Amino acid sequence: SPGIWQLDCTHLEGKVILVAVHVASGYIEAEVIPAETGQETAYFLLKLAGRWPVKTVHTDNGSNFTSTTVKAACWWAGIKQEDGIPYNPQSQGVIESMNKELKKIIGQVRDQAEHLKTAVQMAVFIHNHKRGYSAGERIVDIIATDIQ
Amino acid sequence: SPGIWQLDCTHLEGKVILVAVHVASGYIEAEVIPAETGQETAYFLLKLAGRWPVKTVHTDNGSNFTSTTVKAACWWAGIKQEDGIPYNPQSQGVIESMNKELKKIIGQVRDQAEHLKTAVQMAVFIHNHKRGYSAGERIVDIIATDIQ
Ligand SMILES: CC(C)C[C@H](CNC(=O)c1cccnc1)Cc1ccc2c(c1C(=O)O)OCO2
Ligand SMILES: CC(C)C[C@H](CNC(=O)c1cccnc1)Cc1ccc2c(c1C(=O)O)OCO2
Ligand SMILES: [Cl-]
Ligand SMILES: [Cl-]
Repeated sequence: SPGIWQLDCTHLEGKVILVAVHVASGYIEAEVIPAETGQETAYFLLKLAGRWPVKTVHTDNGSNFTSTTVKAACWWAGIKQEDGIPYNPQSQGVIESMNKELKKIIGQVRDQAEHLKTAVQMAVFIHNHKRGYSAGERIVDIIATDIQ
Repeated sequence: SPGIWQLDCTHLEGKVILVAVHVASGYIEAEVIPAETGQETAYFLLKLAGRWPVKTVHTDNGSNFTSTTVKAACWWAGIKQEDGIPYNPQSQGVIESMNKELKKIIGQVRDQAEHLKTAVQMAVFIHNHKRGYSAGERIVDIIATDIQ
């Protein structure tokens, strides 16, 4: 459980927002990309795995599950690539609610940033710091408990 | 101490590698940028602070210390912007040695990646996972101890 992440891809202003959620904590990392390609997803995963101990990734769709570049990145980084099928149906709703929450924050900061990518990073900040512990506090505690 | 980061800017293949080091652990985050501008540094700091609890940043040079965009990002993210003057002279050497180590890793992976930005992220991964604890383990423990 401390090593499990879920990929999530949402759309805003004609651009794509790629999100990784740490399932146990609700902590996120996100980036704006022109389009969701295997290459972009692969690069995003390399970044993520160098920063947190990523053991398993539930991919966001079949295309990224199939992509040879995504598979190469998962091999390189020692990540077990799994499907993101919501065998527990509440998983879909939780992800959907997070996407709505994130878009709401983006709208609230949108004026403070010229570029969407900046607004997204502000939204990541606000999400991870929101309290009662924050997602940022929870991910650290979960992982620290695991090491020890 | 758990909230203190140091910025570091090094050069390779005619491009700029911007690095943030968590001083107490040796954990790093890095990005390739065309050139070190206030705007790029500001954006990098927004990303960093959404992901880890950044309380203080020792800026890498006077230009970034002075930059109004960097100051705006530090204000936004609740970061205390400080100088990076090595009042303890061993600080310069430690940073220099890390830059050499990182360039060495980049050279060792350079063949596995078409693009420098990819090689840099692979180097971040290898640095943070290198064991006796790893930098990734140390940053988590330090921060977890602080919350508790
Ligand atoms: C820290 C925040 C409060 C301001 C900072 C500077 N922007 C403005 O002053 C501004 C505000 C409103 C309208 N137009 C500009 C945001 C920022 C930082 C770095 C970047 C950016 C941006 C961006 O504006 O997207 O783009 C890529 O590198
Ligand atoms: C996971 C590694 C092992 C391979 C992966 C794909 N590259 C190759 O197969 C390859 C290797 C050597 C020469 N030409 C191609 C690397 C990668 C992933 C995502 C990206 C990339 C790159 C990149 O190659 O820089 O560029 C931005 O998005
Ligand atoms: Cl790690
Ligand atoms: Cl945080």
